[PDB]
Amino acid sequence: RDLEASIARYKEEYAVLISEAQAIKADLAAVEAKVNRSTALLKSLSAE
Amino acid sequence: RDLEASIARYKEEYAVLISEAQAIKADLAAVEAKVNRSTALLKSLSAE
Amino acid sequence: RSDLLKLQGEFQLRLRQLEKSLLQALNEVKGRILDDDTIITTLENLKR
Amino acid sequence: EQQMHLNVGLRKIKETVDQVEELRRDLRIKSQELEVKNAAANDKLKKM
Amino acid sequence: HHLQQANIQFRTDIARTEYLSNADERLRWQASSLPADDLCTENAIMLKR
Repeated sequence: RDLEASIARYKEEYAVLISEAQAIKADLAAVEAKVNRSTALLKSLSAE
Repeated sequence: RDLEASIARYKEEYAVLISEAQAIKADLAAVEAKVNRSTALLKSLSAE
Repeated sequence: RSDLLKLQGEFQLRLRQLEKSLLQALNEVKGRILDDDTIITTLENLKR
Repeated sequence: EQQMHLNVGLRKIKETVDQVEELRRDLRIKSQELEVKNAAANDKLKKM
Repeated sequence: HHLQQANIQFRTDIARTEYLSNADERLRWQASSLPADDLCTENAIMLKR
């Protein structure tokens, strides 16, 4: 029961964590897409 | 190795899942807060 | 010949508005361009 | 008046080139955060 | 020629019609049945300025 009590809390915490990591993955995806679009905009604005 | 291969994919999938469940929890939190604020607005608009 | 002169007159007219509008977009935006995705979309559409 | 717009238009483009440089740096930083969070979460699932 | 002998700087590339009117105004002038001629364009500038 002491281990089931250790495990319960730790696993809840790690689920909160992997979800936090997944949320950051979406943030990185938004960042990398913004880099490519702005770089293409800069290349498209090179002539101007 | 066949079990480590079964486990790897399944656990990656469950991490994508618990993160999806956590994301929905934020959606439910946004929904329940919107219910309380709109209900308070309706109560505040009862006289009008 | 008559249709082309009308077409070329409109085409040169449109390019002048396009360079004017694109200049206005950079001259009326506050902060940074990347902050507002609307400005980025407008520049791409004007460039396109 | 024309020289005023050109100077503003040029400076917005130059600022934009700077923004993506730090955003790429931010993109690398966010990647490092994912590596740290993912590694920390996996070891926790192992302790589980 | 006189400006050259006086060292007064002026460009010799742009035509007088282009320097005294914009393309937008010339487009409308054509719609008003103004002949597509440089002297006619010069007259239109005079009729405006």
